[PDB]
Amino acid sequence: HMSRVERLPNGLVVALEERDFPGVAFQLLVPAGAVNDPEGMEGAAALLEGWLWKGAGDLDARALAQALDALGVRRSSGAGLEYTAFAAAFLPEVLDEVFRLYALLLTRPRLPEEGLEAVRSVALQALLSLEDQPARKLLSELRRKVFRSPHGREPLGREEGLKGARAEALKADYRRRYTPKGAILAVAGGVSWERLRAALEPFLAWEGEEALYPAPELSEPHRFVLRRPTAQVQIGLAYPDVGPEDPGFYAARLALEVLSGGMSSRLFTEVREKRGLVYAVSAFPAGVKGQGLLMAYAGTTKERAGETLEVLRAEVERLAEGVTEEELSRAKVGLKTALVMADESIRSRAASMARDLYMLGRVRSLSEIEAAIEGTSLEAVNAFLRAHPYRDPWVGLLGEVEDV
Amino acid sequence: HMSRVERLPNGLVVALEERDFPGVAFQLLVPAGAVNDPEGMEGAAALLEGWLWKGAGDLDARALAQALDALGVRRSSGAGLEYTAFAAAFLPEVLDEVFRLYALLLTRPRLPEEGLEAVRSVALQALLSLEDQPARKLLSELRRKVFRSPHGREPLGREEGLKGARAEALKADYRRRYTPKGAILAVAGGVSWERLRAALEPFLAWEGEEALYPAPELSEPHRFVLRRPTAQVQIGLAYPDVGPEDPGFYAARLALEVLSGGMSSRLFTEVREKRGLVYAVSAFPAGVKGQGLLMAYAGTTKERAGETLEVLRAEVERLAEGVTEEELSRAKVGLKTALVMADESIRSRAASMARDLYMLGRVRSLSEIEAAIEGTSLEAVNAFLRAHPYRDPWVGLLGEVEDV
Repeated sequence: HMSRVERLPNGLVVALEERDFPGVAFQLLVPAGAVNDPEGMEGAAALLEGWLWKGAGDLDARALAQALDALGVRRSSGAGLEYTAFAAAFLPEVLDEVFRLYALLLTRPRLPEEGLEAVRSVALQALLSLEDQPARKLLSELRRKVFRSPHGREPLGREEGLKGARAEALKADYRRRYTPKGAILAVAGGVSWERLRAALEPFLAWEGEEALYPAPELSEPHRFVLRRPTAQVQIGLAYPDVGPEDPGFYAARLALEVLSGGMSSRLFTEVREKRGLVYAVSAFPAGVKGQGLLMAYAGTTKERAGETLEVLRAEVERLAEGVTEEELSRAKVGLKTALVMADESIRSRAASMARDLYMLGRVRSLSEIEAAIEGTSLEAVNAFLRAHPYRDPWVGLLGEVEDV
Repeated sequence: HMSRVERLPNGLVVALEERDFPGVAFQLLVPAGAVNDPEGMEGAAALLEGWLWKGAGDLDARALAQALDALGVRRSSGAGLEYTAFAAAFLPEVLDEVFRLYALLLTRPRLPEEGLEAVRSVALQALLSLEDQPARKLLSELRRKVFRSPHGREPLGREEGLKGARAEALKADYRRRYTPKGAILAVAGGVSWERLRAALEPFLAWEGEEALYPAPELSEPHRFVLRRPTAQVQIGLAYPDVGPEDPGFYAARLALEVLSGGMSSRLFTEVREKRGLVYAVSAFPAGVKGQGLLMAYAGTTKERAGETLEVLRAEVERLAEGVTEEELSRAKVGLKTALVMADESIRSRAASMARDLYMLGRVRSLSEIEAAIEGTSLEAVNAFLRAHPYRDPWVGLLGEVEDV
């Protein structure tokens, strides 16, 4: 499997990975997200994404949904921190018409003022549900404390931002941020490059200015508490980490697999198997372009929260002492299996291609990644871990926890 | 793609779907679940599944996790309502050794009394987290109200059952319910039938009695309230429905796709797009072998809960009046696309094969399903919907809601 990438004259980056499969999937990233919402309009990208689906060209909201449903398009979309993602999957016979409708949605949305109040009401319910999801609530507050910059914002918005956003300001925001310069379209499946290029002709009309991204700025590490009457205390840790834009990435990814990648990993072994402190514990990347971040999470009772946090923090920070030959061997075979399984689906491959393009400006081949991981030595991992220890986390707790 | 199915001499049903893919996945269902937990030991199947992973043969808990991690096995397992499922994915070179270790886990678990207290503590945290998940909490209480029989039980157990379960009673329960008679192993991927059969030799030793399943028994429909200080009211509806074991299944599945299967569906259109009442709304099957059930869910504010419940209930019960030619056309293309995409992954195909075997005793081919759906007429769907209207739901609310 090989990938082909091109920048169209308007700046849209399009990538294709052809496969012998009667199906096509894409992932379209538009560079409008919470990170570049207008000041005082936290939630604009969430409102824009919902407002797009209220009609395009001659189709109103219901006719647009029917038109894509009549093509068999299985789809989802949503505004994120750094971009708004649109995912679609369909059979190859409807290729031309699917792409014509998505170009219409992006470049000629109706944006009806009547439909806006339904968009706003839906967005406010989505934001409200975060309050009933203590794990997600804690980690969202955690990233907000970590960043002084807009990279701390919640992708669902803020209540006052969603409530005060006015129609004409939102339209002006749409005309500014829904730009092809910085947008990425990644496609996988049973379509040739020539047939895909002909289908993208309606996208050539899309025009815009380069998308703005503020620089990341960390706060100073500190501990914070959200006092809530939950059944379990939510514990969250955040550490600066390397992300994909680092020559040490494969070493850090192998060390992360040792820390948290399976049943024999450090966190599962110490927090759950031996001590029985939690059902849920994990460590996972949670950063942005320009600032990687390692987040750790555990849920437990308030009686065990102190010991859980101590063990969790000890395991992350002990990683600097290195991993063993056997630990590393297991990490390489596990990641290989995960990579092969995540390559199987065209939907997940389109998503991976798009993130690679966003973060690196190129698509990494599966063969390149597997060989780089297999051929990362123990000494390389140990040396990286000594030079880059995890220290000085932000600490967040949500639950029946004391504070001053 | 063709499937081969055989019952081994001990009663284990094994199915294989060979594919041109350097990967293998399976789904193993063991017929121990909450539905046949011993009286007073609600949670036994949850304890057994966790206790299995505390060692098998000469391997203790940590050595067992390392042994499977050294093979690159990506895996998950959990006790459900009707069975305990074990899922694994790995590359074909480790086939023989993976299956030898899973046969060891099932037939010669160590079940150490020392490890049991960690199993119980973990299971109690899992059950406790349900209290912080209002949507899941509501739907779990809903199914409990629907069934008088054990099909109402919560798969995570009950607090008193988990707390009082004793080691020797649990071992006796393991020897009774972990039986090959009723167990199902479904495999997909790059392994031949001959190589799979040789790998399953360690499973031939497994022996047991036929698994017991009580008959389903419904309660009488009624409304119940769980008063909780949540941000959103959780609304749940439950209706008797046909399940897979019905000649009307394809008609009902097409009607369900019209009701709730996408953006142009009845529920999304009326509850969300037009009225903006919710972010989340859905209808989905939720029944057991011998008793299908249709569940509907919506989350909203207490101010809108009355109108949301009215619209939700009206749309489900209005379905009896039929669907249109266009609605049906869209449903067929959408389901076709979903079926083709759900067939792509060997992991999801192993899971589908196993449920088919559990519910029907045979594996349905993709081609058979697609043709049956494409060739279900409007008149067939209309006639089925008139003969089987959704009426008289159980109604559950969780939130700041009044009750008497």
